[PDB]
Amino acid sequence: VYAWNRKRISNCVADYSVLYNLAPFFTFKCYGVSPTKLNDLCFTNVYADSFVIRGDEVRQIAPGQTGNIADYNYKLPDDFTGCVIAWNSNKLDSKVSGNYNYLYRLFRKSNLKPFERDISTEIYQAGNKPCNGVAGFNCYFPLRSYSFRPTYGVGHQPYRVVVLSFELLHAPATVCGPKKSTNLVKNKCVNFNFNGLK
Amino acid sequence: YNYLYRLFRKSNLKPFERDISTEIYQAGNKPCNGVAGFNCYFPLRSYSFR
Amino acid sequence: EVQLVESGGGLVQPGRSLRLSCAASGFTFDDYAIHWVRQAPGKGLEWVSGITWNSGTIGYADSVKGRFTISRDNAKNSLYLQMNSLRAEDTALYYCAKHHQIAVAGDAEDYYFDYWGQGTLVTVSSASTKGPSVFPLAPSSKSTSGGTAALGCLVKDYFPEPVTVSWNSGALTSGVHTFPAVLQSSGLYSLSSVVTVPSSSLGTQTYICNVNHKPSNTKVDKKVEP
Amino acid sequence: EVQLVESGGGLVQPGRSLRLSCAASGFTFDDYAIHWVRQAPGKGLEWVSGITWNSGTIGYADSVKGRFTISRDNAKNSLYLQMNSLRAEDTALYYCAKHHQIAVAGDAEDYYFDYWGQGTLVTVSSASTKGPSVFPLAPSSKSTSGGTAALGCLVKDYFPEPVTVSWNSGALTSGVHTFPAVLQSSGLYSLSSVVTVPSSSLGTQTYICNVNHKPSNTKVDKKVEP
Amino acid sequence: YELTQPPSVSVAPGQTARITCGGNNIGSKSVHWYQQKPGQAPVLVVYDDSDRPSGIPERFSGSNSGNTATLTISRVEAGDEADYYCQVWDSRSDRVVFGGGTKLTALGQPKAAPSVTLFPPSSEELQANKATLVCLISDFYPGAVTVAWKADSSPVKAGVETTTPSKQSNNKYAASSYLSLTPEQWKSHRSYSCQVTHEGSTVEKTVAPT
Amino acid sequence: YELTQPPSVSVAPGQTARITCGGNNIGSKSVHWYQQKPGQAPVLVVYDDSDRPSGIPERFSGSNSGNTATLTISRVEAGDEADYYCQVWDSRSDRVVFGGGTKLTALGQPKAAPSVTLFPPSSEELQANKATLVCLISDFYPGAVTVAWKADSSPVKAGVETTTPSKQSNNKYAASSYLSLTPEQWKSHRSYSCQVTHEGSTVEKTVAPT
Repeated sequence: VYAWNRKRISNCVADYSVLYNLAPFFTFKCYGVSPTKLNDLCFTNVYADSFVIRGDEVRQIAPGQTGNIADYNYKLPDDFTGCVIAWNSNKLDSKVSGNYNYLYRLFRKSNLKPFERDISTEIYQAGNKPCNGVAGFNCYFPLRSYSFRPTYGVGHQPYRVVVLSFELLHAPATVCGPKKSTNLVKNKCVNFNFNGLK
Repeated sequence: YNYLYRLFRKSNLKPFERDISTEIYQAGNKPCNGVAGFNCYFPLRSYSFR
Repeated sequence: EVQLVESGGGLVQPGRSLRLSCAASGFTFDDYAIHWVRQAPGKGLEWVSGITWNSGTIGYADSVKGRFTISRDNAKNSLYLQMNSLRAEDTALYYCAKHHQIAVAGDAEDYYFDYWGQGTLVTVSSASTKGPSVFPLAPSSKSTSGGTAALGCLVKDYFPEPVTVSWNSGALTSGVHTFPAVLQSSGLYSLSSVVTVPSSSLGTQTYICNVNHKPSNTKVDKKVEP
Repeated sequence: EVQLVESGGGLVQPGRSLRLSCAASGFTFDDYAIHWVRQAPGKGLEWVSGITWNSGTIGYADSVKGRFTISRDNAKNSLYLQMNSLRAEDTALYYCAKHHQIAVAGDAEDYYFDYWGQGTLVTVSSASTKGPSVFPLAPSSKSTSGGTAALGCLVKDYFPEPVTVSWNSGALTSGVHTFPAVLQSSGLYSLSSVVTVPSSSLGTQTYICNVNHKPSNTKVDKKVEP
Repeated sequence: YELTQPPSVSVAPGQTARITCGGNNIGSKSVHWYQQKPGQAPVLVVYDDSDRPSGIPERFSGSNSGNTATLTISRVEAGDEADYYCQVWDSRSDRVVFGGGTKLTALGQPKAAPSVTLFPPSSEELQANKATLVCLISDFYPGAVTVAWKADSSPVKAGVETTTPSKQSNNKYAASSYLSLTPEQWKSHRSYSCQVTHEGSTVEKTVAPT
Repeated sequence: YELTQPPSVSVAPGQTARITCGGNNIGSKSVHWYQQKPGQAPVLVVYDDSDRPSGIPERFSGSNSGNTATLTISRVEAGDEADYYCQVWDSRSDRVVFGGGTKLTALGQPKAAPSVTLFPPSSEELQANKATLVCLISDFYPGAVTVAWKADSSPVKAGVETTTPSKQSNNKYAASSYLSLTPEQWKSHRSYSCQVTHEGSTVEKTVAPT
C-alpha cells in the first residue's frame, strides 16, 4: 500500500463493463461519476493504482476521510473522479509460502502528499536519539507488515484494490466510450449518426 | 500465533489483574453480533516469531 | 475421582463466536496439562489445542490458527477455549482431556492424554432450534411374560441433539434402551426409550420422562398413563 | 543494448543497513521483471528476491524474510533492495538480473533470467576500510625480446576489493594481466598488473595507473618511470 | 506428520490382532495408543510401547521397530470391540497428529434374534395432528436389517420414513423406524402393522385393529 | 524444492558431457539452465528443455524425463569450461531454487609452460618501510604450482607469504607471490631471487644483486 504501481493508459477504447465480471463480493463505489454515465465523458489519461489494502479501511479510502492506512500510504484530495474496485482474492494470494510478501507502513514525520509515493529505506526516528542503522529502542523499521494465512476471517483476507484517476487536460480526442452501433437498416427515411453527422 | 497480544480496551486494566476475555471488541456504537466486520474486530492482535 | 465437567455448546450460526469451559475437579489444576480435542461423528478425533501446567500454549492444528484462542485460569480451575469465525466443518464433540505426567522442568516434549470427559455437541449451521415434543407412549395391556409391557417417551422435532432423558431424579440405572436419533429428511430428530415396566400394581416407577435440551431449554414433566 | 548498471555496495558493520540500486537502460522498465540474486565467491549463486513488471513482490528466500525489502520504481527506471540487520553470511555479489518474457496477463508463473549485470561486492565485517598504496614498479632494462620489459602498479593494504584499474582514460583493452588479490593473513589484499610495454622511445603509454576504490575513495594519479 | 492405519481389522477370538501405525521416520519418538468404546469416553491403553496404565490387564501390549508400532492385544474377546487410535507428537510441527482409527471386530460371534416392540400412538395426540407412529426393535448382533412397513395390511413405502442405520450398544446393534404418512386418521381399518425382516427368519407383530 | 547436481563432471573434447539435475517430482515444471564464465557474468543457455536463446549455437541441447533434466552439450571445446547451473520455480514455496553448479573441465588439454616475471622494489619506496617485493608468473594450464622463494640465495620460508591459489583467466591458471620479510634493507648481498617449481621442469629467474 506504500509502493503502489501507476499504469499510464494511452489512446484506446475503454469498455467499463468487464469490471463487474470478476468474482462476487466486489465494490464499485465511484466519486463524482457513475457507472451508468461512465461511457459518456471523455478523458485524456487514466491512471490505475494497485494496492493490497484489506480490512475495515476501504471505507476511508475517499476524499476527506483519514484513517490508519490512508494516512501515510495513500492520500486523495477533494477532486477524485473514479471508481474503486476491491475484489477479494483468497485463492492465489493467501499462501503459507510467505507471510511478508506484502508490506505496510505506519506513521511518518509528516503526512504524505496526495498522489505521491514514499519509497524509503531509512529507519524511523523518534525525534531525539542516535539510530546508526540499528534496531534498538525508539529506532525501529516503520514497515510493519501482516501475515496472510488461508484461515483468517472475512475482514483480513487479501483484497486486491485498484483505483482509477480521470484527468482532463488540453489533449486531443482520447479514450471516450467503447462504441455505439444500432444495426443500420436501409429501407426508409430514418435518422442516422455517421460518427458526428446527425 | 502460539503467543498472543492484546490492545486497547474500554478502560485501563486494574494493576495485578488478568483480563481473560472472549468478547469481541466494541467501537462504542454499533452491533457486533459476534462477527468480524467494520469497527468490530478481535483486539487480540498477535505477532509472528520467525 | 477426576471430574472434567464441560460446559458451553449448542447451535450457533456460521460466523459467530462462543466460549467453552471445562471445570476441573479431583486433582490440582497447577501440575497437569489439559488439551482440547474434537471428534466428528463416526469420523475419528482431531486435536485442537492445549495448554501445559502453567499458562503456556502448545500450538494449534493446521486449520484452526488465527480463529481459535485457548486460555487457562488456574485460580478458578477451569480451561477455556475461544472459537471465532465458525464454519460448517467445525461440528464435532470437543473433549477435555488431561495429561498423565506432572510435566517436570527438564524433560522432552511428550504429551499423552490420561483422563477424558464427555464433550459438548457444538453444531454450526443455518437452521434454528426447535422445541421437543414428549409424548406418553401407551403401555398396552399385551401381557404374556412378566415384564413384556413397556412405556416410554416420543421426543421429536428438535434440530440439536444434546438430549438427556431422566425418569425420577437422574437415577434408575436399570435396563433402559435409549434408541439413537435419526434425521427424518428435515433436520429434526426423534428420541425414544424402553424400560422394563413390570406388572403395574401401584408399585412401579413414577411415570415421568424428564427431557433436558440446552439449546431449547424447557422442563417437560408430563406423566405417562396406560 | 541493455545496460543494467548497479550502484551501492561496500564495507558495512554487522547490524547496519544500506540501499542498493540498479539503474536500467536499453529496454522499457514497465514490461520486464528484474530480480536480485547473490553469488558467494566460488560457492554458487543464491536468489534473494524479485519484482514483476508491475509493483509486485514474488517472494524471498528462506533466510532473508523480515530483514530484506525490495521496491520497484518505474518512474526513475531503477530497482531498489533494502537490507536490514546484515550478518556474516551476507557477503556475496548481489546481481541485477532481468527476465526474458513480457509477463502477459494470463499465463503460468515461470521466471527465468536473460540479462545479467556485474554486481556490487557487499562485504559485512568488523574491519575498517584501508587506503590503497600504488607503487610504480620499475620497468627494468632487461631487454631480450621486443616487449620483454613490463611495468605495473603495486596496490596493497586495502580490505574491500572493488578494485578497478585504468591506464589512460578507461581504454587500452590490449593485453593487461590483472592478477587477483590475496588475503595476506591480515585482511588486506594486493593488486598488480602487467602490460606489454614495448621499447620505450617516447612513443608509449602515459605511464598512469588510475585505481578507484569506493569504500576508500581516493584518486591516485601517480606516474611510473624506469 | 501423517499416520496411516488400517481402516478395519477383524480377527476370531482365538488368536491375537495386528494393529499397526506407520509413518516416515517414526522410530525414536514415543508412540501412544488409545481405545474408545462406541458412545462412551476414550480409555487409555498401553503407551510408550513399554508400559501400561493402572487397570489395563496384561493382555494389552505394544512394540515399535523402525517405522511400525504394533499394538498386540492378546486373547481378544467380545467386549474388546472398540475404536483404537495411535498418537504421536511430531515436535517438528508442534502438533498432536492423530489418525483414522481401526474398527476391531471379533469375527465369529453367535447370532442374536431381534425382538420387535410395537408402540401405538399415545392417547394425548389424537386431538392434534402429530402422526408419529413408532416401530421399535430390540438388540441384535447381525446388523444390516431392513424394516418393511405393512401399513393398512399392504406394503406402503412411499411415505416419509427414517430407516436409521444400526448403531452400537453393548456390542449389540439396534435401530428404529418411523412411518405415519396417514392423514392422522390411522384408525381406519385392517390393522396397520409393522414388520422386521432379518437375514433368514423374520419376526412379525401387529397392533389392535383400531 | 532442492536440486542435486554433480560436483564436477569432466570429459574429453571428443564426445558429449552429461549434466543432470534431479529432484522429487520435477517432471512437468519448466527447467532452465545457465552458464557462467569464471569472472564474467552468467550467460543464458538452452531453457525450458525445448528451445535456445538467440546467439547460442546448436551444440547446446536439453531434455527432461520424469525426474532428470540432461543438458547435453555437443562437441565440447576449451572455451566451454564454465560453471553450469540449473533453475526451477517450485511454485509450492514461491521461491527460485538454485543448486551447486558443476565445473565442466575439458580433460586432455595440451600443457603450458609458465613464465616467471621478476619485479624488484620500486624507486619511491626505499625512503619509507614498505617491503612489498613481488614475484609474478605468467599463465599456465597445469595448475597446483608451488612458488619456492630463494631469499638471499637461501631457502627462506618462515616469512609472511601469500601463496594465492591459481585462478581462472582465459582458460589459463595464474597466481602470484609476495615475500619481503627483510628489514627493508633487501639490498644486502647474494642476489635475493625468486623461483617457481612446476610439475616436471622448473623455471628460474633472478634480479640484479643490488
